[PDB]
Amino acid sequence: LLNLQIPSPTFGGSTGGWLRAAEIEEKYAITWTSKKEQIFEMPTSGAAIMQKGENLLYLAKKEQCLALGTQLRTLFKISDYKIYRIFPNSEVQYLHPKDGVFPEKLNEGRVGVGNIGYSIGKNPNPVNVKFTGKNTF
Amino acid sequence: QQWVLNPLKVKPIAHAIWDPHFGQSAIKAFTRGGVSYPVNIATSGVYHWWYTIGMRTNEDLYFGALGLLILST
Amino acid sequence: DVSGLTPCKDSAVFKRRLDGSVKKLNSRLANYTEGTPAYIALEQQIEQTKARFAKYGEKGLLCGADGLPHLIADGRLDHAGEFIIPGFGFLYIAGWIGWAGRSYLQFSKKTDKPNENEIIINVPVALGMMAGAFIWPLAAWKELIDGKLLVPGDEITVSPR
Amino acid sequence: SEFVKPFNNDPFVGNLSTPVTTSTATKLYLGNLPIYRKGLSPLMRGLEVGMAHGYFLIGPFYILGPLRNSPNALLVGLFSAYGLIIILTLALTIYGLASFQDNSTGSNLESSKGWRSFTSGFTVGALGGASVAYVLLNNVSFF
Amino acid sequence: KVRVIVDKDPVATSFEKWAQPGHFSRTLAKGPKTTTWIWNLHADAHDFDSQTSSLEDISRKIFSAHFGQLAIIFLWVSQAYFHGARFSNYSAWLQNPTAIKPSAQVVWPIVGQEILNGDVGGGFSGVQITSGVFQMWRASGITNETELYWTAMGGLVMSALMVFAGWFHYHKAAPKLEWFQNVESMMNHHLAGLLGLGCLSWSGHQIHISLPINKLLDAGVAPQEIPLPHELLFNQDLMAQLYPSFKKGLLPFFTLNWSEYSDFLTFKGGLNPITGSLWLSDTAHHHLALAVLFIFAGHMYRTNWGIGHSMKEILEAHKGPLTGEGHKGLYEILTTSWHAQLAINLAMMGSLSIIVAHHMYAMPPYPYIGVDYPTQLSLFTHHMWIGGFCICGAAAHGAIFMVRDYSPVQSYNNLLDRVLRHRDAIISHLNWVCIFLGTHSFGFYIHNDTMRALGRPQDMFSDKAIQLQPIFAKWVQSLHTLAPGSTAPNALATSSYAFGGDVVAVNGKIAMMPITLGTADFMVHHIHAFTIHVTVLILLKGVLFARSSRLIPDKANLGFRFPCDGPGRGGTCQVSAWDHIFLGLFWMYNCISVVIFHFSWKMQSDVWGTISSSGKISHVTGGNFANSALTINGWLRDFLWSQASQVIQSYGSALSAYGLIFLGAHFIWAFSLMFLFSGRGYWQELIESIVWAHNKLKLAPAIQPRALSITQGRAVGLAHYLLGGIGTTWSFFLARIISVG
Amino acid sequence: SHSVRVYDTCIGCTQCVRACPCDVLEMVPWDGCKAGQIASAPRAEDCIGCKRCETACPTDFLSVRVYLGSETTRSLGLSY
Amino acid sequence: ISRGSVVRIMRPESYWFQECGSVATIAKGGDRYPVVVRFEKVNYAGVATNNFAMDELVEVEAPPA
Ligand code: CLA
Ligand code: CLA
Ligand code: CLA
Ligand SMILES: CC1=C(/C=C/C(C)=C/C=C/C(C)=C/C=C/C=C(C)/C=C/C=C(C)/C=C/C2=C(C)CCCC2(C)C)C(C)(C)CCC1
Ligand SMILES: CC1=C(/C=C/C(C)=C/C=C/C(C)=C\C=C\C=C(C)\C=C\C=C(C)\C=C\C2=C(C)CCCC2(C)C)C(C)(C)CCC1
Ligand SMILES: CC1=C(C/C=C(\C)CCC[C@H](C)CCC[C@H](C)CCCC(C)C)C(=O)c2ccccc2C1=O
Ligand code: SF4
Ligand code: SF4
Repeated sequence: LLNLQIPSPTFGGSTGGWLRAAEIEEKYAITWTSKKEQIFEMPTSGAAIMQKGENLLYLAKKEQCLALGTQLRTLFKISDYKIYRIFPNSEVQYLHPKDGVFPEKLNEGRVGVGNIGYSIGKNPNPVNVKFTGKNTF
Repeated sequence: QQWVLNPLKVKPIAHAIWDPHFGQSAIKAFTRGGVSYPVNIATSGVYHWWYTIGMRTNEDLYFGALGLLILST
Repeated sequence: DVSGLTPCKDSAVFKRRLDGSVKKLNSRLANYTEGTPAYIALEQQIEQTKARFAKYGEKGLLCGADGLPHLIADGRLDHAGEFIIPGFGFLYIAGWIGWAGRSYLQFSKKTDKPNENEIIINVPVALGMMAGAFIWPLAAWKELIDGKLLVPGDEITVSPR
Repeated sequence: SEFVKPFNNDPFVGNLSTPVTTSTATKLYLGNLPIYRKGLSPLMRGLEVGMAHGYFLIGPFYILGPLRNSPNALLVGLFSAYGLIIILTLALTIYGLASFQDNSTGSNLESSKGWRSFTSGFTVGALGGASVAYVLLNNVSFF
Repeated sequence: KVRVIVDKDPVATSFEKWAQPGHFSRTLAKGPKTTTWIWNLHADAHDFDSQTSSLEDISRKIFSAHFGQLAIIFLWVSQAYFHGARFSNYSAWLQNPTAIKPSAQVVWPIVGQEILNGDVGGGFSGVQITSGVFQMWRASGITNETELYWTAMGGLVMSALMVFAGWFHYHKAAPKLEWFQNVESMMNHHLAGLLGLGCLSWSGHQIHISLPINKLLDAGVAPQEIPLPHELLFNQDLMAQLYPSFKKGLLPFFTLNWSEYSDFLTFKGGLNPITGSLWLSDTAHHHLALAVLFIFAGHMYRTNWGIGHSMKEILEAHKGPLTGEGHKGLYEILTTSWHAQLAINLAMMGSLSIIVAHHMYAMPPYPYIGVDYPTQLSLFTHHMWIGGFCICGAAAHGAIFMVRDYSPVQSYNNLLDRVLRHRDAIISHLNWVCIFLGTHSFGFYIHNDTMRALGRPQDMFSDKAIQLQPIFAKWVQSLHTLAPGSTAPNALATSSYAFGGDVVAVNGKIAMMPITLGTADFMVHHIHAFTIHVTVLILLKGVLFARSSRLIPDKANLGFRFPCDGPGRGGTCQVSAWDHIFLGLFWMYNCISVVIFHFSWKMQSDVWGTISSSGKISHVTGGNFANSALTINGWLRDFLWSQASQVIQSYGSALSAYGLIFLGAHFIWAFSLMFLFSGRGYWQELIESIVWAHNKLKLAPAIQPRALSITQGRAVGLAHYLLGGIGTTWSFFLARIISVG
Repeated sequence: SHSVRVYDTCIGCTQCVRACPCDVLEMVPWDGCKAGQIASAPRAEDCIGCKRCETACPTDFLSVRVYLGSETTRSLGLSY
Repeated sequence: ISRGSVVRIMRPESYWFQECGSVATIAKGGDRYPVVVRFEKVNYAGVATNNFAMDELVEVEAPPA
């Protein structure tokens, strides 16, 4: 799944990193490849240097990982980023490019989840679903 | 009972004050209404209401309080 | 006479107020010498105060116990000038303004660029609408009768009920 | 010559290895304080913390209390310290009840039995320290 | 090489883009579709960095905008001088300054507002002024109105020249970015050329025109018999009759016998007993010494010749073990970004305005300004408010720089990067400081109120129950009082009489008096510290978390000012650095309001007043600050309620305008709370109902009406709040001080 | 967690997925739209509720809609 | 209804409900909402066009000739 021995970017440390919850609930990792060693901005405050070749970074939020991925995509054109969720049991769950391509590109292997068959303003009224466990959507 | 005799001069008392933060000056100032202890001057008209409906002594008020307690029970 | 008030002509408190104002200015007058700009200006002030009080007395205003004019607005024509005549004057002017605005909007929409016509006013025709709005009560009645004042009801958006 | 580096060689942990955080003086003082000292049982940790806090808790009440200018100033200060210590150990007990709900290990501050022992030590130590401070302030003429 | 290079005719002079309103912005150039377009026009009017992408064009626009601002300032100086010349009693005041109230505004008689032309003395009716311009002109040596008229005309000519220069330097000959980025030459010219020669010329003016005229006026010569400045300038015989050292000429200057000029170049210190203000000889010596200092300073930085420093190397050489690369990259940052320069300059300008306020009251520089109590209060309060506003502008533009012009490539591991990397520690420690300071400082007041209400004055934090004395402030005051003998031997008197010494008084009124510090001063100073610390907390958090935060990792992408990032994460309301500035403006308002209240009460109770022949000192409020400033009840009763009498009782008098402005400022402050508390969704739905009502009559506009944006609603609420508060205090202070003093 | 829904007024503009900062949304094939794709939310548990999808949606009313509900660590976006 | 025509919207949830709009395109085959009605009155988002179904539109003025 994940090597856990990839060299990480050169960074001098910061106080925006994980604090006692990533090591007990869940951490996140993001791994990418860079053609040149170069300076980028961490989602946490600070400037790091991504190394030549493979790079691995740790974070506390899927939002932080996605923000870094967007930064890499629209500044350095690195689209080989892949994101994992690491549990305290060391289980690793590969998350963001789940089908191997980004969500924007269409793939035939994706099944519709949360798709409604009518327009937005045709939901039942709250009085209809009163005293029932369902909701108006 | 004192207020009943002279309603227009005696100031009605709501309840006594118990406060270990009060100074001697505070105790002296809040001692009022013809009593020997600090008190609060009622501003709810309950004295006037009870006097009008026909309460004349503290015993009647106490028995009304007991009846209301039994009703709450 | 209405509501216990009396005219300001025979109002002792009104006369006392007039004398008090006059005495206050004449006192302030002591600082300045004769013939100076400030002295003549204060003389104008005293004359205007006396003229205002005389005019208020002559106009028939009712003065209360406080010695100030009280306006009666109920419909009586004895005191029409207080509210009824100014009321009709304002109604005419306000309808003039509203009619000029409405007619200019009707023009500006028909234009090729209504959005720019609203922030850059076509003054040559706007002045025309301001002038033509003088006859708004007849124009409004005519448009109402012709069904052009009101937009029908189901041609105007309305939110989901 | 860098003097601020990553905490435990981990740039992505939210901390820095500053002189204040990591220096030998800080490590020595913290690790030798009772709450972090090695080999001390939870009772001993609580006892040391208790006497340390109860010794100084009397002073504010004694000097700046309402009855500072009264013959019973020190007695009132000691009673105030006792009340504050009662509140503190009640806070400790409810904290243990809320945090260490299910536990069977013991001999560890993060367990129910260990925290109960720590609270007991704190209570006894604080009462003793307040009493000792009362005795010292009564016999202040010695010093 | 430092050289002049410009582009000839870079822009055409035409009204086509006057007609096209939103020409500057790409989005607004299309045209209006909603009323938000109108607001966005004004919001983005002067955002040149967003309008374009060329630093050269931005710099040219800024330069010519500065020329326009200078034109406006010159017109303002012209209005002051001209109104003094034409619509003022300056001649009467010059003849009799203590008795005559300065006034330079007259209202026309239209609706009975002529009552505002109150009795100011000298056979003149007008509105009393409190700007100190009369004392300024007396110090400058103006004794007649022709001089005021001619300097007003000169100011008008200068304003026209500034408008012409602004047109010329954008439309005819605009400089280049290479010209703009010559910071070393700019600093050399502003130190040696602007400040140095400005001080030198003012010192010359003083030595030649102000010392003789003021000395004769203090002696007793009426303004009509004063020799004219053109006579005094070259008549060395008269200057020798007045100051004997002038007969020696400039040889004692060229040879280093500078002591010969001791008569008109003094170090007396203190205040002149006649005018109750600083010695003008001391002021002339001061400005001359500063001219020398600035001309010396301005030869530091490198230019076309070899000699000189370079700020790049100076910064790059300053780096330490705990700072990594140190100040590397800051020269590039401050040469490329205008917002960083604006931030630093605004911070210094605001702090300098506050310093000006603190110094002018303590050392009255202009003659008869100390006894003019309205002038002192007005100038102090005005400059304090301007200082607070400038400091918050500094924070805002620092945040703007962080959002827009920041880049890690240039700041890898420099001080900016290192500060961002522990912003959490910085803000948490300042948070603890704020809580501790506020708790203790305000809990002193609350404890005092509780004890007074409980009838326990012996348990108070008072000067006689539990003293909190400012030992360090008292020690510093003692040192400054002993300074003229020991540590400043050539100074005859103290720098200020506030520290100690005699009670300077002119006629009956007291110009200056020692200010004693006690428990109340301790409490109010710690309140000042708490307020400053919380304002710094808000502003510094806004600047540091401008890029991102633990809540929004990509806050920089959204922009500088944006409403929110949705109701996710529990709610991300006011996460923007703009919203941090919006919150910090309330806090500087609170800070400056408390500071001016402290100043007003302390000076009316303990300095201002009258002194009798026997030596009895009677103050305006009677020294009630020391005992009533210990409780919030005392602040509410003995300062607000007590001194609001002169405002509320002003109707039917000259101060009726102040009463009306008092009520109107209260109204505006209350009106602001609508915008501050309400939200856009309600108003948009209400506007939908009103739009239906208009559509029913076929007059709904093509430019569809919309509720104001969220940022705009916050801005409108803040602006109305600040206007109402500042206007309330303005009317209250002016009415109170004009009535009592 | 919040409930993300997509109604058949979608026009496959794929801008909601671009605005998405948590990879909650993805395009899946569809018949109704001419672009042959529709937004779908297979990872609603990662939703935080900033409604950037709703902001970016160009339909007259939102084809993609987010209903806030039960809060969690992920939904609150707490780094601690 | 038809290209170039003016049609009144009847979708209850639309910003332009019970307002006229110019039809710009009708898609054939799929396209559950095939008509593409363009307006001159921008909604809150700022878009001035939207797709609609056949039954959601009411014919009020046929295209020119
Ligand atoms: C925050 C401001 C403040 C301060 C300084 C004080 C101070 C005082 N109040 Mg209080 N008081 C306050 C707010 C404050 N009050 C407020 C808001 C109210 C209204 C409710 C009151 C109401 C009130 C009453 C009704 C009474 C007092 C009284 C007192 C006195 C004794 C209180 C006591 O026993 O404290 C006990 C305090 C402690 C046990 C601990 C204090 C904290 C310690 C010293 C901090 C040490 C930190 C340390 C340096 C950290 C690092 C250490 C490390 C390096 C090793 C004292 C003068 C009483 C009196 O007689 O007054 C003269 C009294 O009757 N106060
Ligand atoms: C040297 C001074 C200076 C300069 C050059 C700038 C320049 C700029 N600021 Mg500003 N700023 C300053 C001081 C300065 N600021 C100060 C002191 C503050 C603190 C309050 C701020 C706070 C601030 C913020 C928070 C923001 C800016 C922004 C901007 C930019 C756009 C401004 C614009 O277009 O406004 C055009 C002019 C207006 C919109 C009119 C404003 C009217 C004000 C609010 C009310 C005036 C009231 C009046 C005096 C009294 C009314 C009386 C009543 C009785 C009628 C621009 C780069 C904005 C930006 O995006 O920057 C990149 C931005 O968001 N500034
Ligand atoms: C009177 C109104 C009021 C009050 C009480 C506060 C209180 C506070 N604001 Mg402010 N604030 C106000 C109006 C007010 N604000 C307004 C109108 C705005 C909108 C512009 C803001 C906007 C605002 C912001 C944006 C921020 C603050 C901050 C703070 C905190 C400052 C730190 C401090 O000194 O805490 C200590 C508490 C006080 C000073 C309150 C009174 C304390 C007394 C003496 C009692 C303390 C002793 C004890 C613990 C409690 C008493 C006994 C009790 C158990 C009965 C504090 C909680 C800052 C913050 O959080 O910094 C950490 C901050 O960032 N405020
Ligand atoms: C580090 C440091 C510091 C600090 C210090 C401190 C913090 C101190 C404290 C101190 C203290 C705070 C002390 C205490 C002590 C105590 C004691 C000495 C106690 C004792 C006790 C006892 C002896 C008891 C007894 C008992 C018991 C146990 C129980 C029962 C009863 C009895 C009584 C028997 C400073 C800042 C200076 C700076 C430098 C460094
Ligand atoms: C006589 C009198 C009186 C009475 C009064 C009354 C009773 C009234 C009523 C009234 C009413 C009950 C009314 C109603 C109305 C309704 C409606 C429905 C309306 C409509 C309107 C419109 C629609 C308009 C339009 C326009 C125009 C025409 C012009 C301008 C523009 C515009 C568009 C706005 C009193 C006692 C006070 C006293 C004084 C006198
Ligand atoms: C009152 C209020 C409104 C309503 C205000 C609106 C719709 C804008 C009002 C601006 C007016 C039109 C400015 C000019 C007022 C003049 C008196 C109108 C006469 C001149 C005309 C020719 C325009 C908001 O929209 C709002 C939005 C967000 C937070 C708070 C609030 C808020 O508090
Ligand atoms: S009210 Fe405004 S700032 Fe607050 S959650 Fe809603 S959109 Fe965000
Ligand atoms: S309408 Fe919304 S959900 Fe549909 S394609 Fe466009 S952005 Fe995506």
